[PDB]
Amino acid sequence: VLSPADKTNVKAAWGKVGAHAGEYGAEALERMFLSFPTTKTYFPHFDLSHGSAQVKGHGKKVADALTNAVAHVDDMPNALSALSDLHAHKLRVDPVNFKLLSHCLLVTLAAHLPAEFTPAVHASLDKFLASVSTVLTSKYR
Amino acid sequence: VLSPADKTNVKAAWGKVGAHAGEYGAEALERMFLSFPTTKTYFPHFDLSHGSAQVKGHGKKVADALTNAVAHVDDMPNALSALSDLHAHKLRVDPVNFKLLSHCLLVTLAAHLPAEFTPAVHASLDKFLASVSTVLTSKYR
Amino acid sequence: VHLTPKEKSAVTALWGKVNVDEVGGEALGRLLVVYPWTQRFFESFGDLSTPDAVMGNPKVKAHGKKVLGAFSDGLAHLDNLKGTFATLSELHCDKLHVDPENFRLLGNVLVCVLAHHFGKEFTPPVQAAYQKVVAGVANALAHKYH
Amino acid sequence: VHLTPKEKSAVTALWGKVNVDEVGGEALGRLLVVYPWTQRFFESFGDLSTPDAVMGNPKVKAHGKKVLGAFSDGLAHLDNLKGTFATLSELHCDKLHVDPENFRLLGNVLVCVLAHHFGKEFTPPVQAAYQKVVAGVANALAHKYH
Ligand code: HEM
Ligand code: HEM
Ligand code: HEM
Ligand code: HEM
Repeated sequence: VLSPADKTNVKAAWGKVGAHAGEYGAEALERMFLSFPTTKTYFPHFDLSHGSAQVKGHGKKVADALTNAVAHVDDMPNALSALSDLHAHKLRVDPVNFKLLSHCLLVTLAAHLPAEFTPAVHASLDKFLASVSTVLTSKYR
Repeated sequence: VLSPADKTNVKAAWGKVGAHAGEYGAEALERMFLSFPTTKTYFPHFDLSHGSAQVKGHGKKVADALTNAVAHVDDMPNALSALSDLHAHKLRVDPVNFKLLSHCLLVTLAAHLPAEFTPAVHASLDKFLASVSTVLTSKYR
Repeated sequence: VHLTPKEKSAVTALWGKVNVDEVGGEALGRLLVVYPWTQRFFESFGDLSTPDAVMGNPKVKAHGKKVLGAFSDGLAHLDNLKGTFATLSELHCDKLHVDPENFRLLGNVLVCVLAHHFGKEFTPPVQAAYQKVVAGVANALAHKYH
Repeated sequence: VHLTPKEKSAVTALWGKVNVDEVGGEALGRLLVVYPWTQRFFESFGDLSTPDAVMGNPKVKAHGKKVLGAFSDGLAHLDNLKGTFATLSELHCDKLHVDPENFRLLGNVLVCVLAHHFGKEFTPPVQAAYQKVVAGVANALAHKYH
């Protein structure tokens, strides 16, 4: 469960993403596919070598889907219900993979936004990613 | 996050828990302490002996804290602030221990209320305890 | 691992009373219900869109009972669990790629079914003994991961 | 543990640039902040009350070095990791009962710390290789739980 300070950090740091949204989401996914190859089995219909325009694209999609949640933070079950329906009923994504992407995002963020990736911020982003992780892997229709 | 059905289930399974809240909370604690000995270190001051009055009485406290959680299933972070402070701020309890007690609570309920312990309700209680576990291990201040 | 001689007798007296036709199936069925993502590994199985469908699904019953079979061999080989499940491990780990946290989940769901069948007979010390067994099996199935 | 030769060169190159003086501290430090329950294990350390507190503590920072050397230890000869950490396994598992999930968390916060210090130099291929390493180290630390 997020504190007020946590929502504050998440919107202040994620807000530094901006135009780079697409790039970061893309990179985070790339990091997951290379670091944790089993996660590629959720993406058979994807071209997955470096520079796939598709991974780049469904990189902006996560990043923006993520953009979704930072402002509707107080109610993601609502804002993300389509995304839950997708991840929890269709694909049945094992929660472990959410922790992997989450970790990969923290890495992408720590590599690109150093002045921003403070320990307190790090803590808040992990919770945030954990909480959107719970939303997307639960069937609550 | 819980569904409508899940919500009514925690209510309808826990409705059958009599004034046996004491017995069951106690039995869950006893099951945790014997099955997972490391849990004992969170209670060095307690008498953890077979038949421990102190444990039976703590069973009661756990079971009534759970009661209150049922009572505000939609406002847990609100209703549970004091205990978060206790478990997350003071005690610093490793979340794995909540998985262990949750499991033992499930076994206990399975053992005593088999009629209520359907697959669908088991599913719901598990989500319910994880959610109270998340509330109890999160710093939300 | 090492159960005590006491624990060993008690698990080897409770087990002799298991319904080797329902428990397995009840455990797996519960796994697919309580942790729905496990449904992804059973595509060839059939209808699993409701709890009711799952438990009465004949494939779930049948495979579930193969599972109990595997736990049975486990209880008979508490000494080297690592080798007894060496083939099952490569199967789940290198061919199946099942995340090992899921082995722990099945193990615990199996304990829940035991509590459910045996009620008060599934005492806390009997459970403690069974937790050591399920942990052991889990760590054997995840052995080809380390 | 099986890094490719190019992965091995890549991690060795990068480790060579690590500040074996601070990053250990930043690794341990972030662990205490991001998973605040791990502070239970360090009460003899002092003021872990605030992020700035933990972060800026000669205690957390002294200890970190130990941590880094254990990793460098591991980095050196990556074909017997079980051996090098055997004492630390006993220590953490047997002595301090640290839940092994915690080991993975620290390895991952280390990856975070490395990405922090190297930015664009911490490429996806290089991370992928450090993930093999921290995974290797974690599984060794938790082996006495086996
Ligand atoms: C925070 C985590 C995630 C977020 C925010 C997220 C967000 C999204 C979004 C916005 C889509 C849209 C796809 C579409 O529009 O069709 C999507 C699809 C998808 N996700 Fe994720 N997703 C997340 C995690 C994951 C994880 C961990 C996996 C598995 C490793 C996964 C596998 C997939 C797959 C297979 C699709 C369908 C792609 C398609 O058919 O377009 N997702 N997600
Ligand atoms: C759902 C999980 C839990 C609930 C609902 C719960 C509920 C409670 C309640 C009602 C108290 C009363 C404190 C007081 O006397 O004012 C308490 C205290 C405590 N809990 Fe928990 N507890 C839970 C889980 C755990 C776990 C998993 C651990 C450790 C393994 C733990 C360790 C403690 C300790 C050490 C205390 C101090 C009790 C005292 O000094 O009175 N708790 N809890
Ligand atoms: C203690 C834990 C477990 C035991 C003892 C066990 C045992 C078995 C056994 C005996 C088989 C038969 C393989 C064959 O037909 O040759 C099997 C296969 C299989 N297991 Fe499990 N298993 C466990 C955990 C899991 C978990 C947690 C999952 C998924 C979440 C899983 C997914 C599968 C699948 C998909 C198959 C093959 C099914 C098929 O043939 O279509 N297993 N396992
Ligand atoms: C994950 C990789 C880890 C490595 C490489 C590592 C390494 C070390 C080393 C070298 C020591 C020195 C102990 C001695 O020489 O007596 C130590 C001690 C210790 N570790 Fe870790 N450790 C790890 C994980 C953890 C985790 C996750 C925790 C707790 C959350 C932990 C808690 C402790 C404690 C409490 C001590 C003793 C502190 C003292 O001397 O007072 N360790 N570890």
